[PDB]
Amino acid sequence: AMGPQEYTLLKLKVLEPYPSKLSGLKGKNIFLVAATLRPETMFGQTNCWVRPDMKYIGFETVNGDIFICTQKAARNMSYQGFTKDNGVVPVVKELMGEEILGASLSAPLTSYKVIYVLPMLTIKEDKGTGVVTSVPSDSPDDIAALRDLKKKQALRAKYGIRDDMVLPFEPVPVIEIPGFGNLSAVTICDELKIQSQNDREKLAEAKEKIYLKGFYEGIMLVDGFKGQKVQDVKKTIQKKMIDAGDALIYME
Amino acid sequence: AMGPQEYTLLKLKVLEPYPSKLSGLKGKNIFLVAATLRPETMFGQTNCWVRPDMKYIGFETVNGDIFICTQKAARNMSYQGFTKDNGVVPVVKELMGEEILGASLSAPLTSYKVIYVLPMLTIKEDKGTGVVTSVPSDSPDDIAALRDLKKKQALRAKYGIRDDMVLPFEPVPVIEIPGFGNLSAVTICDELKIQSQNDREKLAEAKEKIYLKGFYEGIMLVDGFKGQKVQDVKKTIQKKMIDAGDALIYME
Repeated sequence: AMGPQEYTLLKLKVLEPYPSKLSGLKGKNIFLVAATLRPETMFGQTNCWVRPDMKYIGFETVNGDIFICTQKAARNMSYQGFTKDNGVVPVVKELMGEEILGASLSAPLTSYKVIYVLPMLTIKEDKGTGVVTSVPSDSPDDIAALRDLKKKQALRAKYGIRDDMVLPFEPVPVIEIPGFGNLSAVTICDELKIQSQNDREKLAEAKEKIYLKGFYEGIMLVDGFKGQKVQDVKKTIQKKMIDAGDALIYME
Repeated sequence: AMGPQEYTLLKLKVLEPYPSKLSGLKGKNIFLVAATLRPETMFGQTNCWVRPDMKYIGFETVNGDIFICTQKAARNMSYQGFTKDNGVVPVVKELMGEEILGASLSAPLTSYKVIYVLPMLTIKEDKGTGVVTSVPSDSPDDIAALRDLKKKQALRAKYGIRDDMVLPFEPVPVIEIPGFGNLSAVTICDELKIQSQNDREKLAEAKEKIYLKGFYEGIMLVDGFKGQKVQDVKKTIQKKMIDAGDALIYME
């Protein structure tokens, strides 16, 4: 089987007003950084995910921009040209999930010109950058989570998150997949009747259906390429974000 | 994170003399079928892996060729165009690991014009096709395994396997990676002092080092492209095998 795998690493730009732990980095370009295998779906981003317990790090890259992700992810990045010297992570700030919750972000492609950082209680430091992408139109973990917050008020107030940052945000139709249509993620977790993020094995069965069918049988709804096979299009969307300086190839 | 991932599925052609469970399929084109993320290394194949307990299946594909892999893998394949009708796996033969152990194979690229199927005691039906690739020059699980047969002469005689099929098969240098050279897989499991296949967490730490370094810092030794970055070359080796009808894109 071997490794590593090719992922697309999006650059989500932390927008002024910065949160208070990043005050010392004002003036510098900061990006939260998240990986995905499905960049075609990235037109319908609603938010970010970050885990309150989990330790994050800000570190400076080859070109002075500074990324935020786990220190484990950074290390991996240092060994593939991301940093000025190989295997050298210049850490600029230690962090926590809480400490960047609610930060404003301009994420690429998405029609929402500004999206916010939201909490997710179970992110694993095993795979990934620790910052997770959110397209709930097509990813069943993401509606589960989004709904979950939209349901419970006290559970947002714990972390100090505004109605501004969650309620007005609707899944954006990106891909028409034959069986389930537009909000295909949404419409199966209804069929499967999922309540929480913590219905892990019901979610598993969701992902089973819609991930491959979406890729192989999906059809694109967004301007610039309507009626295009997800399959045929994905690579050319990846290259837009890279050529536009919005994403990088990340190997893991 | 999302899914599915892009793998390269090699087609390993079962060569006459067929094993006895496949006698009824004589005349037809049969391929054992295995996935990988590192097709550049596939020039240095020594064998196959199959698991005696595990149930396999032969099933017929769109073009009448018949693949051998797990019924679980086949299902996944049927939903991405591999079979004449979507989600319909015409099973031609049920099978077992034992029942194809020792079969002769002509696998693509590799300099060994004929390689054989060998046993591996712990393959998981979780990921993959159940039939696993073997390049022990650059994959640390493969020398661990392969070595374990060579030394245990009696315990390879468990599933009736001729010296012919093992002792003459040497890891073929494919990639020069700076720290460890040619047989870079080999030379770290020496450093880490691994004895069996069942040193799983020592192997883990092996894989840690050489997989990414090999990809990002590797350099190609094979004819047609010596002195070429693994990185830059991989995709163009994938397309050879596909264009030459020897491998397919497999999503999982």
